Amino acid sequence: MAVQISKKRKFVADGIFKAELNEFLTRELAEDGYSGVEVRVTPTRTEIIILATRTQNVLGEKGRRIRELTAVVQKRFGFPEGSVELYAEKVATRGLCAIAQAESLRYKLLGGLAVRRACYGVLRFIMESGAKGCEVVVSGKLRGQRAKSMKFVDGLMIHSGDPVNYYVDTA
Amino acid sequence: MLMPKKNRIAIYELLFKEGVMVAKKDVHMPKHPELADKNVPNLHVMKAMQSLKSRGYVKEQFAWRHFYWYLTNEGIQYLRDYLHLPPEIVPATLRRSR
Amino acid sequence: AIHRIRITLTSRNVKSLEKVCADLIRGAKEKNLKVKGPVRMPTKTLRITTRKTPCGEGSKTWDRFQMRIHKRLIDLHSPSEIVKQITSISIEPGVEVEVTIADA
Amino acid sequence: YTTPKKNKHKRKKVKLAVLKYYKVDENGKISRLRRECPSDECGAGVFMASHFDRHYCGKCCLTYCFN
Amino acid sequence: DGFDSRGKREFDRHSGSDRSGLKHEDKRGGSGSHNWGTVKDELTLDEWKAIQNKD
Amino acid sequence: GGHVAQIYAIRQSISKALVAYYQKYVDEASKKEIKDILIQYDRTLLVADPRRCESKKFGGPGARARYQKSYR
Amino acid sequence: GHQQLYWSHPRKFGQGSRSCRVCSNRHGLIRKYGLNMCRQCFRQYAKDIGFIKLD
RNA sequence: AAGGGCACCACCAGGAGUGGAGCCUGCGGCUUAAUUUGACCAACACGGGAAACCUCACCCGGCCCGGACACGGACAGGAUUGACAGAUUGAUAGCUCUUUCUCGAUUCCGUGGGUGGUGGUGCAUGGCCGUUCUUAGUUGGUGGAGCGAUUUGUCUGGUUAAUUCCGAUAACGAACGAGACUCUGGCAUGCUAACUAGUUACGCGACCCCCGAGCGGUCGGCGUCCCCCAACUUCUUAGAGGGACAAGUGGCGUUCAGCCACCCGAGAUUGAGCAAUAACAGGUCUGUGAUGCCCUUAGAUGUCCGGGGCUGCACGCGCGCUACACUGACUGGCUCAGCGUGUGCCUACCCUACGCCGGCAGGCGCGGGUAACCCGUUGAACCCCAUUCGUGAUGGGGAUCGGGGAUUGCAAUUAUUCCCCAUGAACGAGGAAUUCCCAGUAAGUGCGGGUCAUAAGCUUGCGUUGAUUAAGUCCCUGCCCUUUGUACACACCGCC
Ligand SMILES: [Mg+2]
Ligand SMILES: [Mg+2]
Repeated sequence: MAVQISKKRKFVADGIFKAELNEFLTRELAEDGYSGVEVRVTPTRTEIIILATRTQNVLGEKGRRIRELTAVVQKRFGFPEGSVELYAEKVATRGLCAIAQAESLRYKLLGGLAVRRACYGVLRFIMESGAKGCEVVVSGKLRGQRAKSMKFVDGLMIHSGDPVNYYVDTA
Repeated sequence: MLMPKKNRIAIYELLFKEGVMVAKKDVHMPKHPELADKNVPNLHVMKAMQSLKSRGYVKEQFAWRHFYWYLTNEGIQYLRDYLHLPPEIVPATLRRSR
Repeated sequence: AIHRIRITLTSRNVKSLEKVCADLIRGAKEKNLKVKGPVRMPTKTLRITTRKTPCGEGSKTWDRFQMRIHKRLIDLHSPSEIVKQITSISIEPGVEVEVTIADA
Repeated sequence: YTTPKKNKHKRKKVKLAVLKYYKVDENGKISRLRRECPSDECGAGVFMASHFDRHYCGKCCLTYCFN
Repeated sequence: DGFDSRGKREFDRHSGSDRSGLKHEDKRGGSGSHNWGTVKDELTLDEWKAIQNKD
Repeated sequence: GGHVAQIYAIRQSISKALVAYYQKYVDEASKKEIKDILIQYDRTLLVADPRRCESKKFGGPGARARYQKSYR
Repeated sequence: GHQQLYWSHPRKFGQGSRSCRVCSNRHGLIRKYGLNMCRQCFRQYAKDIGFIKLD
């Protein structure tokens, strides 16, 4: 059909939509322990599920924020009233999400915590939460013009091959 | 800046019909995708809601190329006295079927 | 009535498409509806060769990005009406379906 | 920089007084010395500006001139 | 005079700024907040319009 | 393929089809007495050539050649 | 500013009619498969879209 | 400074070359109003940078605020907003002037304060990327040596692409990187399937035949999912699996790690992606609503419009294309591919079969395709087969230049591109130097994609034809390790 779109452009369009939605939810829920988003699309309706550490904060006053967000993504993306849904799920083992730990490290540094103390604190928490290894690198300038890159690593780590794709979560 | 009264009330009444309002960051767009029948372009939508944000009535969020303005509690009451609405009318985002 | 339909399966990953094809074939055989095997369209490979560097410096390093689209056609033939006989979608995220009339 | 031309003086409006371009006579007889542009969207409220050789309605009521 | 005709330095390891050098030297040994640590650190509208325009 | 590749495909198609037809319908002992002739003449008459091609890399005109580089 | 010439110049085609959908950049724009995406931006969102380096 | 090791971005043995010629393009210089700018192995067809407008950041002019918000003024007796005509201007910018209307609290003036910027700083930064380096190197636990930092492990040697292993051995047991891994290619007449791939068989045919072939030959002719009205997956597509391991034999070797040869086998080394500890004041603020600080902010370095420029030439350099010819050129005929694209949120722009008109570039009417359904059985090129040319700067080469006709675009001049007919320049295998490369490789050769309204001498891939030389070494060029010296530790761009 001339109205319809080719499959190659359709998958690309869905990929662009998911990337934009994930980026927007990142810029909005960064202070709310945002981890990720997954979408299950059917021709009848689409279900958008946000994985976050604090769903009690993702939800507004009596669910105001979720209605607010599902309405605003509907207006942007042109969805029908019934084809847009919004659920939030608490992420199990929040210390094993590289994005969640990165957000908390940002919050600690914005508070003013020393780099060594904050990085060692998050490094410990990842380890007792259960992991084969972890590593945090903090780069930039602190109190001076010259910049530094501090590295904090423990446990086993891999870098090469296919296994790093499904073994090492990077943020 | 300069908008007609019908343009300002059309934007405000949509911001109260639903608490949110998106707008593609294109100041040269001839008409807003929403409220296009009211004949007010996206540029006047931009400046009206950036004036709301400066006064503190709305919060401004930016994605790739779109704004995601969010009406706040402080902005709710200002819209009430601006549009002469009773303390019973609420946006759909604030209250639905309740 | 005699109704026949063509269900078209499309996915980006092989395992999700294989799972939906498997349990839909099994469901059709359980309802004793004669069904044709899932025939595979050749994979649509979207290749984009950009340059890794965001500037003009480097050793002219080019990055190749692949996107695979896997497509399957499954044919359902029933002597009676068919839409009421099979009313389940049995889908998971990452794969889409579209059902058409066999004549259409 | 170093603009050879001088600063261009933008137009200043005349800040004219009340309209008062129509009066009454003989205990009140409405008499307008300004025309009316009779288009439907122009309306009977607006009055055509009278010039030295032409008439021009305030809205875009075309422009009727006598050649 | 540290540059050639184009504007590239003939000495990259000769720090051209007075406040900083090639290596990063810590401030006060790495103490205080907002700084790297040290060993001590390590240890509805439509219905309203409806009733408005009904009369 | 091209002209030459079609030629080589044709000749080994004739040999492989005949040797398989002989194997299927009559004795393979008399298949071997012509199969040994074919291999002792040219192994490609019965076994395809595995070498096909090499991918082009982003540093030069072809699979292995690199572009001219200048230091001055 | 004036409506006659503020947008008079036609841009129904050319490099200036297309900008990146992520950062409005008009350079290195990948329009393949309807991407319409600035090059360095597509590298940033490559995995999120679905493109994966197989080789 | 010495000793070992490795490498076609080192050589050997060679191949194609570049450097010589014309032209395309990128740098430097010159000129300019501007000829915007970054970059000097790891800059110089690089910023996906093939710029007429935009792009644009540069030059010459001209509109607008899109200067939020707070406060003080003026104000429905008017804060203010637009505008016909003339002049004025490139402009049908009410920009300004004469002229009066119209707009109605939305503004305007002032004081603070925003904001934006392809403006500067990559020597303030993040991220990303390049290089060292894709070389093989790197680090814990326990134990030994030490008062100690530290050291051993991580090594004389053999071997490997590889601290890859074996072996000696105060070390043993590990971790990262290497490998392993994922994708791709080669074989499965083994399985699963397929009217959006087909193949065989059969039925209508159409033609060649009749010397008779007759179960004769060709058919990309029509049909057997036109669903009762054939089967099957070899060929095609793609899933699950298998297959290959130095596995077998012989030899060399501590007879270990491994090396060489051979049979059987599709394959006895298919190419990629990923890729350590760390460093490079390496490149990017001109990719970003990534960003500190500095600058500008109304006569704007913001933004828009008109024009020009980015192309400009006494010259130098780099990446390339075309050639110098007969192993050829021209003409005609025969004739074989595979990646892969294809109608759009903004976005106005698709791939094209068929018929007619023109000599060509093209134009017109009908369709098909959102695609294994249509282009398409991708009738590609080189090559192959015939004719002419005949060693002549010749029918080689097609630069420079004249006239004409078309398409795209609002706009083609400084020629967008294409076509036709004209002129016919250097160039007769290129000095010193220098690049890439080991099997479907080099190279000849075309075809897709990206850039695109118009477009490729570029780049990225694909396919066709397809070799010479080599199975080594440290001679040159670099890098790694060990030893060594050190007054260096901001580490030789050091210190003094
Ligand atoms: Mg490996
Ligand atoms: Mg000529």
